[PDB]
Amino acid sequence: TGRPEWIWLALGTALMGLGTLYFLVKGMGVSDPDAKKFYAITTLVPAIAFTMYLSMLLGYGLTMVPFGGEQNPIYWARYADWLFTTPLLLLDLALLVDADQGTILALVGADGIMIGTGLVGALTKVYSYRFVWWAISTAAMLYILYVLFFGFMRPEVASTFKVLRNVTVVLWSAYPVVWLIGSEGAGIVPLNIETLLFMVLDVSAKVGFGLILLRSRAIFGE
Amino acid sequence: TGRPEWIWLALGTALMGLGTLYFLVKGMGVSDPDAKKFYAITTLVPAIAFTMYLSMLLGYGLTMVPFGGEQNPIYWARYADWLFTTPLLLLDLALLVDADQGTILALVGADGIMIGTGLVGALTKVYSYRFVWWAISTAAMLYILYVLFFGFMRPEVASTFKVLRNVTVVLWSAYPVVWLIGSEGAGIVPLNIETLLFMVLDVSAKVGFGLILLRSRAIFGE
Amino acid sequence: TGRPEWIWLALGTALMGLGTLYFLVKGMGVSDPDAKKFYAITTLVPAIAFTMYLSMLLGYGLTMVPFGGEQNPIYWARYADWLFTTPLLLLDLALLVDADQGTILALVGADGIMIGTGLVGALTKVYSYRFVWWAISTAAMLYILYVLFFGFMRPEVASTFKVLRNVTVVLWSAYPVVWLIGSEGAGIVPLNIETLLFMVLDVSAKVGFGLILLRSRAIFGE
Ligand SMILES: *C/C=C(C)/C=C/C=C(C)/C=C/C1=C(C)CCCC1(C)C
Ligand SMILES: *C/C=C(C)/C=C/C=C(C)/C=C/C1=C(C)CCCC1(C)C
Ligand SMILES: *C/C=C(C)/C=C/C=C(C)/C=C/C1=C(C)CCCC1(C)C
Repeated sequence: TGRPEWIWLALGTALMGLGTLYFLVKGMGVSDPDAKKFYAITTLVPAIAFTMYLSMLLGYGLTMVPFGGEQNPIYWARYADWLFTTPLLLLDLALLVDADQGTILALVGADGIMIGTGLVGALTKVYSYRFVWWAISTAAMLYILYVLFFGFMRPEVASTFKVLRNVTVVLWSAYPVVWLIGSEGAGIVPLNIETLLFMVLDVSAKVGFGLILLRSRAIFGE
Repeated sequence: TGRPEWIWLALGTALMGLGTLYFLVKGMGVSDPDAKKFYAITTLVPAIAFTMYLSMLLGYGLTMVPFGGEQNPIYWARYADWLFTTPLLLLDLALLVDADQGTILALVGADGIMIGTGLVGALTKVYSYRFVWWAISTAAMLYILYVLFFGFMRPEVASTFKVLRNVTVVLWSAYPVVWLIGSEGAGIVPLNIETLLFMVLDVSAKVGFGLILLRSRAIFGE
Repeated sequence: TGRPEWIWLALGTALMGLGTLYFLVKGMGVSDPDAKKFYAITTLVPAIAFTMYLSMLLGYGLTMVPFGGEQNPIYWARYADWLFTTPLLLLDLALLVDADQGTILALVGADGIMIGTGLVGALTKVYSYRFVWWAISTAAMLYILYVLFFGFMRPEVASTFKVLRNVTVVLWSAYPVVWLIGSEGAGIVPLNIETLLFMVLDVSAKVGFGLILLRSRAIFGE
């Protein structure tokens, strides 16, 4: 298409699509209730991402926001993706270690604030206030990362959790950086590079993460 | 009002309203926890539909979307209705057969994708892409219908489930057809007829379904 | 700022922010699963309110709606706040008395209708219909208040529930009054006074409520 980031949106679409199909196939014939939870969560995540990547590719998930005296292209569909996929990823982690309901609520609530404030930040027309929202969102992320380390271990699941939590902490922490330097923030990195960066992170955090989880038998019970 | 479909919106409003009141009355004095689940779900469904039918009647739930070089009237409030009511109907089915959490998640997740992509399709300005979204939404529906047959039987509930699943499969499958031929899609059937069609389906799938469920003592325990 | 209600938005922001921090601090070192539920719910409520108060302060959460032949300032962010915070407050009450799932569903569903129809009412351009939505929303509120009295007692929790339910019934019942007389409704009270009123109610219903709950050991188990 006419926007140079189209190739990364097309690639993200294809990779989320393939990942979804792969997880769909791998989860066929799974009878264990706990495994069924993990396959459902883990397959949904790339399915959702697939749809939102497609919406970006086709132009539906893009809006123009005026700030700094110009029209800035903002892919709002990312936030629609993240709104559902990030709590689902936390839920995968949380179920893995049999987190109590209270901790799950805290995680999901904090995550909604993170994404919600991120979206407000992304759509805010007063440039300086965009970063206020960024800071609030980042505080919520830090709370999530804090809980992931200090807020939950059954030896069925201990080592897989530890790996998935580390992947999670590393990949998630990059998102606020990318937003801060990209088109939503300071605008030091052009939109095509920012889209490439989010695409690598997204596929890694969704399909990558899923592969690690759905390859470990921490999800199965004999 | 000035739009010929108003009569079907008025009738849908009245029928959802009456259905809600009826279920509200029938659920008074119900003490059994499991029955309370089914009455709550089943009463909420038409209550929600009532509100969205009203919004359509009054014009709030209607927007104009440009595609094919014209302004097309699109009732977006349908998707707001379906977003909550369709997962609730799946939940009624799922609770009936004591589905595990993983299957519930899969159903609700697939359903959100179905409705979500349907809405994107309904609001997409590039005509040809409207049908891409339709296809994705239909794939999600097919997955739901697949799970309803192959993805879950306690003899308390077996025969009522089978009836409700068949009603569900027949009525739900018509929605993508109606959308495809109506004002959101190919535009072969005028909006008034499409509204009539959705109204018959909606009342059948919500009030009709509810009557069957809430008349069978598959929901009660002595 | 240029809008006279800014002081009440600034004060609400500060008070929700401080309340969140206070509950965050009080919940540190809490190990009991049930207490963890109540701290998570109760801390999230003001955190969410904080974000939406901020959005109003900064102007993001304000839109202009034409009705009565003029442009009316409508703070839509209130509904975004209430959408999440009101069900969470009901959930606190419901968990306290070990409500069954069916009653929880009914409460949360009714609450969504209340807020949803409130928002439709707030954004409706035909003046007279604004009050139709108000009435539907108020009916949903009345149903909630009905369930809070007749729809659920374990002596661990009985007396704290009774206090929190009374605070809830008194404060919540004022919201429809304020909306009816304020800028969203009949317009007899200017927006600055209405904002002041909602701010007093909000802080009382969120931070006030939370203090009562999180000070009673009805949430702890030895
Ligand atoms: C698959 C997608 C994932 C795991 C996305 C994660 C996204 C984040 C952790 C985003 C975080 C943000 C902030 C902490 C600051 C504001 C900007 C956001 C929303 C990008
Ligand atoms: C009470 C309302 C019900 C049960 C509505 C069900 C709606 C559907 C099954 C809609 C399905 C659609 C597709 C599968 C294709 C795209 C268009 C939709 C959203 C109408
Ligand atoms: C912390 C915020 C709380 C507890 C807010 C509660 C809000 C209500 C009970 C609002 C009720 C409304 C009606 C019943 C009528 C229509 C207008 C509303 C949404 C203000």
